[PDB]
Amino acid sequence: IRQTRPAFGGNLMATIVCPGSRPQMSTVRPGVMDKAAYDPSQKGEVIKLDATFNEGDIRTKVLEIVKTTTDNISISDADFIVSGGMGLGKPEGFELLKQLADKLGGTVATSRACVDAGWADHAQQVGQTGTTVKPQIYFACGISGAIQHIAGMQDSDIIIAINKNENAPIFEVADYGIVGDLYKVIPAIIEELDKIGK
Amino acid sequence: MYFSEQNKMIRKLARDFAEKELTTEILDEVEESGEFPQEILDKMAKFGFFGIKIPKSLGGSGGDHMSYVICMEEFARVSGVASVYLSSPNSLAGGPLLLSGTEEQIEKYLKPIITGKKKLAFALTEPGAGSDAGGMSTTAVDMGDYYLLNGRKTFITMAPLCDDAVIYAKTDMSKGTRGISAFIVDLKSEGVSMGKNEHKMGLIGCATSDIIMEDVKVPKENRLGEVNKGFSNAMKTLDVGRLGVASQSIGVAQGALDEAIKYAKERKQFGKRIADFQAIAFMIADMATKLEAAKLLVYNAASLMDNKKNATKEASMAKFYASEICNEICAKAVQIHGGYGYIKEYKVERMYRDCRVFTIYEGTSQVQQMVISGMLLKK
Ligand SMILES: Cc1cc2nc3c(=O)[nH]c(=O)nc-3n(C[C@H](O)[C@H](O)[C@H](O)COP(=O)(O)OP(=O)(O)OC[C@H]3O[C@@H](n4cnc5c(N)ncnc54)[C@H](O)[C@@H]3O)c2cc1C
Ligand SMILES: Cc1cc2nc3c(=O)[nH]c(=O)nc-3n(C[C@H](O)[C@H](O)[C@H](O)COP(=O)(O)OP(=O)(O)OC[C@H]3O[C@@H](n4cnc5c(N)ncnc54)[C@H](O)[C@@H]3O)c2cc1C
Repeated sequence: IRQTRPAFGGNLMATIVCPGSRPQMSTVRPGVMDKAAYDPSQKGEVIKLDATFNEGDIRTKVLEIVKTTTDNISISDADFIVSGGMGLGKPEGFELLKQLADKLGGTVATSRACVDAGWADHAQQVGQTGTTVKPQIYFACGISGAIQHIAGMQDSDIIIAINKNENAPIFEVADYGIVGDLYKVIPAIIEELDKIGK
Repeated sequence: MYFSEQNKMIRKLARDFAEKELTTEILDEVEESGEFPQEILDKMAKFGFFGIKIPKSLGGSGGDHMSYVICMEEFARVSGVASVYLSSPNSLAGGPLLLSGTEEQIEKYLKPIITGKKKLAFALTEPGAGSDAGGMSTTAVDMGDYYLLNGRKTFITMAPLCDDAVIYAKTDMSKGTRGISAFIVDLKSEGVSMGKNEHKMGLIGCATSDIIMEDVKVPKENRLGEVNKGFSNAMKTLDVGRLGVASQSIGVAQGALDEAIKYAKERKQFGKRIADFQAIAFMIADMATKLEAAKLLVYNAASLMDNKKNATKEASMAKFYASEICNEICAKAVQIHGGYGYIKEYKVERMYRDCRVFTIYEGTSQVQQMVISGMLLKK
């Protein structure tokens, strides 16, 4: 089996193989493959094993299991970011992006235009005066694109832009670009999101 | 140079005035509360300082360029922010009106600001476009009965206090420097919005923010001169403005020097007075000769403007050299005051902070060198 994986924080791929080892085993990442065909209801050969437990042959014993809802999450710690600028018009736009960020599991960031307008707090701002982010995804929604912003997210692994005017600089580092009003584009993005199963 | 006897009189006026109305008590309150007292602006326009170079033919004052520099210098000596409130209607606001504006536009726009009823901001700089003003991104679209604009301007002096603002937008996006028109926009209109006041290091008393334009419609009757001339309009205003900036450079210089030799006469160390130590006295000399040398630089530029020959290089040298050696002077004056010159009560520290922007705005010293060398090597 030719096992491939990313190592070195994702900077050096390596195909590690086990020649003198039987069996061959590998933890495989969630999301890389996809689903197979379901309900041919082929057969089954349900085989038995023994489950022959002992008189303290399991030293790990569980007291409680907890399921938390982690809602506090720093723009610096996040893995997915939905940032919004003056292309919202109203302070209530962040709800939309909050909807977007929730299907992904990340926070909402802001540009200076909104902070100096009163739509958000400085803790959220990104750029040279703001705070630098290196997420796995960044959403550039209604931001002109001043270097004062582009400076603090240049190394985002992939940048997706949503602007009305095509002559916005942000499309210089946009890996994927979409021209339009975000209030129409944003909800449609969430639609096809759940439709495949996240 | 040699001053015409009326200009010497004007020098006397601006001296006694700036000295009498800009007291220590006031200027401290201006630094603490970044608000210049409207009563003083009115007081200035009432004696015409708001209209120095605009002539009586249009209801101005009938002075020469040298009179604008004189008032700029003698004011700036006493307070920097006063100068900012002074140059705007004389040069930066009353400039483009004076060049590419019809008589009606001048009737409805210029006389208010000469009399101090209205305030006009000269708005050119964008976040992406600084030195390279030609790389603007603000757009201007022709709809027939009005123009439609969408863009953003940073570092706009006095803007939250201004009633109308001259805004440069790109009409023909392909022509670049050849395709820029200039429009007058009433800031109270639709779409127009202001950014936060910027917290600057010095020159505190005059607000400075962004002008944000979101689908703001502007009537055709408020365009500056012919279409796509606007850039040359803004340049040719920028030359006299740069004369302004060098003028205040030379002003705050004279002030900080005057505090320098005053403190150096009065303070005694090791038994001698400060000024009797050779290092100091020579230092005073050095500052003085440079200051004069270059006072002569700038006086000359303005005299050229007054006799109508192109002053585009000479002014650029004046702004460059004047602002740089102004900073050197301001610092050295701190150093003469010694420790005490680091506390805000000693005027020299306010100067030192004010005089720092002088090398950046109105075209950086680098832009100045680009202009000058580019003017000398063409063959
Ligand atoms: C000292 C200083 C420091 C600064 N530091 C920073 C910093 O760290 N970070 C920062 O970001 N800025 C900073 N700025 C400000 C920066 O230069 C810009 O002013 C700021 O980026 C403008 O906001 P914006 O980026 O959202 O673009 P804006 O121009 O404010 O947004 C307008 C854009 O959105 C589009 N749009 C409008 N409506 C819609 C809509 N309905 N749908 C979609 N698109 C739409 C417009 O076409 C345009 O492209 C600083 C400024 C100064 C003076
Ligand atoms: C933030 C701050 C913290 C300080 N903390 C302390 C502290 O903890 N302890 C302390 O003791 N002090 C402290 N000081 C004071 C500082 O150490 C003194 O100011 C310094 O030693 C010089 O004194 P002066 O400023 O009075 O200089 P002055 O002698 O009053 O000023 C004379 C000026 O002329 C020059 N000069 C002086 N003598 C001669 C000479 N013979 N020939 C030629 N030129 C001359 C000097 O360069 C100076 O510019 C502090 C000052 C500041 C601003």
